[PDB]
Parts: sequence; C-alpha cells; structure tokens
Amino acid sequence: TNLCPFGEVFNATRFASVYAWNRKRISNCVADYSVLYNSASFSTFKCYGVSPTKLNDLCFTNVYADSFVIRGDEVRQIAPGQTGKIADYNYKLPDDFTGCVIAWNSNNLDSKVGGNYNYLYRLFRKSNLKPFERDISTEIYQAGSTPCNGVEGFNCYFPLQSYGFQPTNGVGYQPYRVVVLSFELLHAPATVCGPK
Amino acid sequence: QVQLVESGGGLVQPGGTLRLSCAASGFTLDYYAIGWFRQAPGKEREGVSCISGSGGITNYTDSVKGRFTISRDNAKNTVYLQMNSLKPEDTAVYYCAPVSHTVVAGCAFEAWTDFGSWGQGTQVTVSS
Ligand SMILES: *[C@@H]1O[C@H](CO)[C@@H](O)[C@H](O)[C@H]1NC(C)=O
Repeated sequence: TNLCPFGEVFNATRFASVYAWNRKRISNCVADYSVLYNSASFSTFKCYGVSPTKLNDLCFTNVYADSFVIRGDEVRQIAPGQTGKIADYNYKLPDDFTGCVIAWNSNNLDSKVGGNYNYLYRLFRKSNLKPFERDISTEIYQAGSTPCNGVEGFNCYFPLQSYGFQPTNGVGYQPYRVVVLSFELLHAPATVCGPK
Repeated sequence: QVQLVESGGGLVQPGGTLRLSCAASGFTLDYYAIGWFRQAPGKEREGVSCISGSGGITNYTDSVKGRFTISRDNAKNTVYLQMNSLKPEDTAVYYCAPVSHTVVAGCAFEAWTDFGSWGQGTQVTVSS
C-alpha cells in the first residue's frame, strides 16, 4: 500500500532530549528498509531478535519509532539489559526487546558554539525506569538524609543536566541522533510489512 | 566549613584582562550550579555570571555579556571567570557561591537563600 514515513522520523529538523524522548507510531504502511541502509551516514545500525539484513522480509502488527539525542559514548546503553544513567534513568529497553537501534553523528546540527542548551539528560532518580517509561519531572532530588522540601541546596540536587554540545568536543562526547524501532507482534493482523 | 576559595584577581588598566577562579572546599562541585558575584565599593553583592552543574549552560548579566566567560573543571572542583576588556566599573570584590538551577537545567544569579559562607572573595581593581 503506501510507504512508512521514516523520513519524518529520521530527517526531522529537531530531535527530542533523551529524558523526554519522542515516540512516533508507524502503522498501515510498507517499510522498505533499503532506504535506511542505503543512506549510509549511520554509524550504529543493529537489531535484536531479527536479522538486520532481512528486515525487508518481515511483517509486524505495529512499529514504534522512539528518537532522541545522547552522547556518542552512550549509544552502547541503548540496548536490552544495559546499565548506566541513560539506560536506568532516561530510556530503558525491555530485556526481550525485538527491534533495531540506529544512530548517527549529529555534531553538524546539534552542537553550538555557545554550547547547545536544549538537550538534557536525567542524572538522578529514586529508582530505575521500567521499560519504555518516560519521566519528565523536575523535582529536587534528596541525595542525603536531610529532606529537601523542594529547595536546591547541599545534597538536594537538580535532577537534569544539559549536555552542552560544542562543535569541538571529542567524538565520544559529540551528539548522536538515535532512532529505536520497536517491532511489535500482537495477536492481530499485521499492518507493517516490507517488500517480502 | 563549606566554602569556595577565590583566587586570581589584582590590579589592571582599562582594557586589561584577568582570570579568577574559585575552588570548592568541604564539598565537591559536580552537581551544583555556581555563580560569580561582585561587591563594588559600598554596594550589595550582585550576580555577574553563573554556570550549570554540567558546564553546559552559562548565563551573564548585561554589563558583562561579551566580555566575561565563565567555565568550570569539575575534575579539579574549580570554576573560572575569564574577564576581558575590563572597565573601571568592574572594580569590586568577586566571590563564588552556589546558585539554583532553572527548571530547564540552566542557572539563575541568586545564591542559595541559606548560603552564608562567602569567602574572602578576591579584589579586582581596574584603574588608570
Ligand atoms: C533523508 O533525506 C535525504 C535527502 O533528501 C534522503 O535521500 C533520505 O532518503 C531521507 N531519509 C529518509 C529515511 O527518508
């Protein structure tokens, strides 16, 4: 039928912060993954539960496309079972994830000479996120045994920080755009097929 | 005694340059937004420049925008204030103190309401 709007996800001018990650639902469409690999600006293109070279053979009930910016050296946290402040406090995949993780260096768009101000990550949380949970709160975080009463001060931390990407950062610190495609299989007819 | 000991400073002519720094004593800096403040002769301490915990966001008052650059090195627990194109009106004692983040992880100029541990500060004099 008609073709899945991957362009709107991958070529969006602006991306979300990882703590406030974006989700777009993809349904009732043909998903030609040749587009994606053919546009070889990708430095991460990996899948779980499916083979990356065989995507064009497959059908799913729904596909979800989550997207955000992190540092290059945090892309490794975007995977089932990983630990670290990104996997635990910002964006968590389930252990049984079926889908693909794609990432590419976005230094030319997302870094700014004054320091990018909008890309944030959560660095403190009372407990880990559940898979696909999204937390946008900005409550002062009680790191000690003294209650904070909503006021920032010693051991009473603001819970987000900015990456501050600048064009001159080394490559592990440069911004990467990330798209996580979830391949959902429910007891239902399948609405996202490739050119099998 | 939690404190941020200021260093650097001194006497320069108009158009001169200074770099102040302030090092955390009794705590570590990493998660805290820090401001630089200055107390000109007979005046209140005014915020001049602030930087968020990560270093990613900075803010400057009008009279120093374009001339001062704040930065930090969390591994050394130090914050810096590079001051260029100095003017007589920049003459003041300069101090560091923790400030609050804004809810978008930026920084505001006011020291924590609690905070009483100003240092000695460091003297800056700009004169002909
Ligand atoms: C992104 O834009 C380029 C240039 O217009 C295009 O070749 C590419 O196919 C686009 N990506 C997707 C996923 O459509």
